[PDB]
Amino acid sequence: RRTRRRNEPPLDKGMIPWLGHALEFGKDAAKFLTRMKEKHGDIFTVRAAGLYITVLLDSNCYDAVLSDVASLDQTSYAQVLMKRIFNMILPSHNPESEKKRAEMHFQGASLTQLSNSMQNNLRLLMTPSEMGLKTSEWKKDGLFNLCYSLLFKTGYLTVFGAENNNSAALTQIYEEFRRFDKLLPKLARTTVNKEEKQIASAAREKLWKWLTPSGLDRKPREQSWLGSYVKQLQDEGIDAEMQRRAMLLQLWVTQGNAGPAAFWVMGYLLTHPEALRAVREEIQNTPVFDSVLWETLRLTAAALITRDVTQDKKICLSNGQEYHLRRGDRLCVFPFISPQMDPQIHQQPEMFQFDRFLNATEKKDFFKNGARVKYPSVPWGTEDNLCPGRHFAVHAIKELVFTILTRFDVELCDKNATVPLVDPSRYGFGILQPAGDLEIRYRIR
Ligand code: HEM
Ligand SMILES: CCCCCC/C=C/[C@@H]1[C@@H](C/C=C/CCCC(=O)O)[C@@H]2C[C@H]1N=N2
Ligand SMILES: CCCCCC/C=C/[C@@H]1[C@@H](C/C=C\CCCC(=O)O)[C@@H]2C[C@H]1N=N2
Ligand SMILES: CCCCCC/C=C\[C@@H]1[C@@H](C/C=C\CCCC(=O)O)[C@@H]2C[C@H]1N=N2
Repeated sequence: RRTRRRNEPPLDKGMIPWLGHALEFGKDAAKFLTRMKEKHGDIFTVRAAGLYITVLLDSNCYDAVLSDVASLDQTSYAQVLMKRIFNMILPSHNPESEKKRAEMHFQGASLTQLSNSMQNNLRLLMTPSEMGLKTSEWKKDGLFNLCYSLLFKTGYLTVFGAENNNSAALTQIYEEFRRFDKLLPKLARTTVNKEEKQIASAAREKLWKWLTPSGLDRKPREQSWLGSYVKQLQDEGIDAEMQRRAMLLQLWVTQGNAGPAAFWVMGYLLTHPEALRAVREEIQNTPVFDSVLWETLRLTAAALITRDVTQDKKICLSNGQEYHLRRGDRLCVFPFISPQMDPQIHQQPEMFQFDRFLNATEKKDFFKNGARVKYPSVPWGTEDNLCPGRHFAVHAIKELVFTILTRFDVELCDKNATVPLVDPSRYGFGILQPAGDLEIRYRIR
C-alpha cells in the first residue's frame, strides 16, 4: 500500500488494484494527462502497472530537473523498450561513445554532406516514374503515405547508403517498416494481441534480413555514421544477429518522425490557403516557413520524455512550492501538454496559425499568467539534451516541401477537407500520426 509522504505530489492510484491507470494512460496519453493536470495541477503521481510515475507539466522546470543525470536515468527504460519493441539486446554496449558520434555526424560539415546526398536522393525518388505518374495526368494518394514514403526512402538511402536496393525493393522495405511502425506503440505497452504479435514478428524478420545485405561483399565504411556504429557493436562482441537487429532500431530512430512531420506541414498548408500563399511567395533564410514548421511541431511533436528516478530528489515549481520524487519511481515530462498545447500560453492552441512565431522577425516573447516562458515549444527536447537529428530532419522536411510545392500541383480530393484527427495511440512517441489520411491528387506542374 503506497501512501503520500510530506511534500510528495498529489497521488492518483485509480481504482484497479496494482494496474492503476495503465490502460487509459496507454490508449491516449494526451487526453489522460490533460485530465490529470486539470484534476491535480502541474505535478502529480500516477499508478500504472505496479509503478508510480510522477509527471511534471510546469515547462520552466524542465531543463533544471532533466539536467540532473545523477538522479535521472534514461538507459534502463530504453533497455526495456528496446527489448519489447525491437526484440533486441546489446550486452556491454556503451551508449556514451555512440551518443557523441550521433551528435557529430549530424552537425557541421558532416551534416552538409548528408544533406547534399538527401537532396540528390530525393530528386532520384521524385521522378515522374517514381511518383507513379506513368499512366495518367493525376495520381491519387494519401498525403501522409506519400510524405512518409518519400522521406523514409530518402533518409534510408542517405543514412544507410543502401543503393543496393532498387525502386521496388525500397517500396517493399517502406511498406514492411510501416507495418512495424503502426504496431510500435502497442508493442511498447505490452498490449499486443495474438494477431498483432505475429504481424510484428513477421515484419521484424523481413526487415532484419533486408536491412543487412548479407550476400554482398560491400566493404563497410567505418568512418560513416552507420559504419562506426556497427564497428562499435562488433568491437563490443555483439553478435551478427544483434547487429542485424540494430539496423531496424536505427531505421526507426532516423526515419520514424520526419516524413510524418512533412505530412502535417503539407496538411496544414493545403488546408490553410493564407499560410500556403505566404510560403509560396517566400519561395522566390526563410522566416515564414520557419514559423510554419515551428507551428506544425507545436501541434504534432509529442515525445513523452521519460526517466527512472535513481535517487530521491527535491524539486521546485515556478511558484516556489517544493516536491519530492522518490527513488524507484518514474518521471515524465510532456511539452506537448504544456507549453505546446497550453491555452494560457498560446491562445487557441488547437488551431494552426502559421505566423504564431512571427512579429508584425521571430517572436520570442511568451507568457503564462505574466510569467516569462523561455521555451514556448519543445519539439527537440530540453536545452541540455537536444535531438541530434533535428538539423537533418528540418533540412529534409524543407527539401520535400520546397520540391512538392515547386515541381508539382497538389490538390485535395475533397475541396473542403481538413487535416485528419490524430491517432491517440501516438502520443508520447515523437511526431504524431493521422487517424486516417488526407486524400490528395497530384501532377507534374
Ligand atoms: C521531427 C523530427 C524529430 C523529432 C520531433 C525528434 C524528437 C526528439 C526528442 C524530443 C528527443 C529527446 C529524447 C530524450 O530526451 O529522451 C530526441 C532524441 C534523439 N533523436 Fe530525435 N527527433 C526527430 C528526428 C530525429 C532524427 C531524424 C534522428 C536521426 C538522424 C534522430 C535521432 C535522435 C537520437 C539518436 C536521440 C537520442 C539523444 C539521447 O538521448 O542520447 N531524431 N529526438
Ligand atoms: C527512454 C527512451 C529513450 C530513447 C532514446 C532514443 C531516442 C529516440 C528519439 C525519439 C524521440 C523520443 C520520443 C519519446 C521517447 C521517450 C524518451 O526519450 O524519454 C524519436 C526517435 C529519436 N528521435 N525521435
Ligand atoms: C521509444 C524508444 C524505443 C526504442 C528503444 C531505444 C533504445 C535505446 C538504446 C539505449 C540504451 C539501451 C541499452 C544499453 C545497454 C545494452 C544492454 O545491456 O542491453 C542507448 C541507445 C540505444 N542503445 N543504447
Ligand atoms: C516512451 C513514452 C511513450 C509511452 C506512452 C505511455 C506508455 C507507457 C509508460 C507510462 C505508464 C503506463 C503504463 C505502464 C506500462 C509500462 C511498463 O510496463 O513499464 C509512463 C511512461 C511510460 N512509462 N511510464
